[PDB]
Amino acid sequence: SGFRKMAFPSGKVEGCMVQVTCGTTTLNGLWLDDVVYCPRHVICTSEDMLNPNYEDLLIRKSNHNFLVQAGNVQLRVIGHSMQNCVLKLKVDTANPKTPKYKFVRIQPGQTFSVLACYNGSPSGVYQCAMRPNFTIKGSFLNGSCGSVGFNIDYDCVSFCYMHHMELPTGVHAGTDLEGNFYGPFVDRQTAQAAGTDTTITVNVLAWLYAAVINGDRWFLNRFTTTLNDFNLVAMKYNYEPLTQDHVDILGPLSAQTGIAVLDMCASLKELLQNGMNGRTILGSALLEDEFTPFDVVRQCSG
Amino acid sequence: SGFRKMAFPSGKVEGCMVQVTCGTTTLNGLWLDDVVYCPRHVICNPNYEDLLIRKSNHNFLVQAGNVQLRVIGHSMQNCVLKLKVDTANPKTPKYKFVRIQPGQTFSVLACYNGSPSGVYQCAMRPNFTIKGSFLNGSCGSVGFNIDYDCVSFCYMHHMELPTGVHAGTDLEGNFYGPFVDRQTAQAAGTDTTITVNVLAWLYAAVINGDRWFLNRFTTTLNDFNLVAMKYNYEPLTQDHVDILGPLSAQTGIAVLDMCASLKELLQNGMNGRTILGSALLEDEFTPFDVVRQCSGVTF
Ligand SMILES: C[C@@H]1CCN(S(=O)(=O)N2Cc3ccc(Cl)cc3[C@H](C(=O)Nc3cncc4ccccc34)C2)C1
Ligand SMILES: C[C@@H]1CCN(S(=O)(=O)N2Cc3ccc(Cl)cc3[C@H](C(=O)Nc3cncc4ccccc34)C2)C1
Ligand SMILES: [Cl-]
Repeated sequence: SGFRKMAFPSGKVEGCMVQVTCGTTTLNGLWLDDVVYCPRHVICTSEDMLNPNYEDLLIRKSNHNFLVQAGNVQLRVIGHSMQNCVLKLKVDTANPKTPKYKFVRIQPGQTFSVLACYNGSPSGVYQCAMRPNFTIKGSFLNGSCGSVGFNIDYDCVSFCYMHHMELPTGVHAGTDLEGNFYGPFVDRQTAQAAGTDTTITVNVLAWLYAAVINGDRWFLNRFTTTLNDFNLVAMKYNYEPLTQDHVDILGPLSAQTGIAVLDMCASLKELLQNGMNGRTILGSALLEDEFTPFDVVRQCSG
Repeated sequence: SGFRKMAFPSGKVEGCMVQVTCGTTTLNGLWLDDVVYCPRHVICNPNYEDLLIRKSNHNFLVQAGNVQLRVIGHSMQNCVLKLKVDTANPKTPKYKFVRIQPGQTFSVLACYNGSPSGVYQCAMRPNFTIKGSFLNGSCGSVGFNIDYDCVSFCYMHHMELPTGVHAGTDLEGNFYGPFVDRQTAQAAGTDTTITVNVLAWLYAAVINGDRWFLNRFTTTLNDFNLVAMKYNYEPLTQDHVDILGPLSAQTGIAVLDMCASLKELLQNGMNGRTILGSALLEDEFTPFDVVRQCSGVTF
């Protein structure tokens, strides 16, 4: 029993965190085999950030301009290349602690663990989600750039996020491990702002199924709804549209609890209308959207 | 910016998790140097001295990854079984066994069959239970804090109570709370809110740019405690006020000034507003957790 926002054990990722320094800038790198991956803005000054020409700034650098530190050991840089918004530093030592891994690009609504680091040293681990507006509501300070997001289903670490920047509203933007940004963001200090955020509907529904599994049914009603009527209502509360794919994905939880997806949708419709009236659901007074259908099955069942 | 329920990096603890089997019961063990620590109920009104005397070393099957550790001795300390093994754990970190007080927080590495599955942050409730997330097979999972490079082990999971909350011991086998390790009628006492922790989280909200709850008012410590007793909040002591000093100086809001804001939130609610994305007053961040997360302390 119990339901917690649970992160993956961070050990496999801790053994990859290094510090990368170029001139006055110091940030985090991910050391996998003989390559260190880090945000390409490590080659920029604060001035450069307005309109940086990364190809021009990079061509002026040599291998010895990049200082890479793994614990108390300096790694030697023997090559460098840029792939989108990530700098790849070839080093002379393969990481002996390299876990089994994959680089995966996630979609909005997907969750992952973040190992927040400063000066190549891990300070904490937390669970979060890729928001529909492609930002993440993280907890990051100056120097956290290069911290990574991941999942560890089985013994394979799937790296899905690398931290690059903090937006004006305090939310965060970054790339997959191939350097492609999530969202319409650029690694440039420009007037860019997060789009209006919405609630991840399929995730709230999954969390309502988690409450049922844990013994809570107070929010259920005798009603059902069509998918289209549900979407017309949910859109008015800034909820993401629920697609047929979402309904399919919720099938296992629907079968385990005996509550049809569209009957759970009717309960969500009523919660949006009435609020909770002094009650909580799994210890929360708000509708939680940072647990996917997959996370619910993983935690409530094993 | 941002404020998350953050756990310590679990790596130093992952390298210590093993699977312990005795007969039909399988649970988790903590392998430090040449000893494996685990709940004594793995041998299971039980007379533990009588159940233990009937066991030999080879009755305990200890597995570290894909390797079997041979048990060469066994002894009991309170509600923890200590299994002497032939091999010292080469991944043993620098560590201490510490007993925590209610209100203190820690990270839990939840394991099943000696394999870590997740990490989460939680607090020792004033009623000595923890609101964790555990299933059958989670027994022996541990709670810890990291200070510098030293892992301070403070909790070992033993059981779930009827309300879905959890009970366990420190690493010396002494239970937190009036609980015993057996199938008997047990229940968590009436819980209270950790006041010093809510105040710390209110200081964290001010640091992150949320000030709607601040007011021009102050209060005496005694008047605040009279209001706190009415709302099932733990009494705030002068020690709590001292501990909140750094956060008070960083934000320019006196502790009793922040107490007056808390008094108003308890008496009137949040009125459709949230604080750090929460419609409830959060009490599982200590003053030290707030300073550490708003400063970036690394391990
Ligand atoms: C919120 C401030 C406002 C201006 N900057 S900054 O620190 O000068 N800045 C600009 C900038 C622009 C583009 C890119 Cl790709 C990176 C960056 C850097 C950045 O975003 N780094 C940070 C990443 N995460 C949390 C941060 C928290 C507090 C500071 C900085 C953080 C540096 C951010
Ligand atoms: C809540 C159930 C009700 C009955 N039992 S049990 O599973 O039969 N049971 C008896 C028992 C008695 C004394 C001690 Cl010290 C430990 C235990 C065990 C226990 O508490 N283990 C669990 C620990 N955490 C989460 C668990 C989740 C689901 C099952 C079990 C869990 C097993 C607990
Ligand atoms: Cl995805």
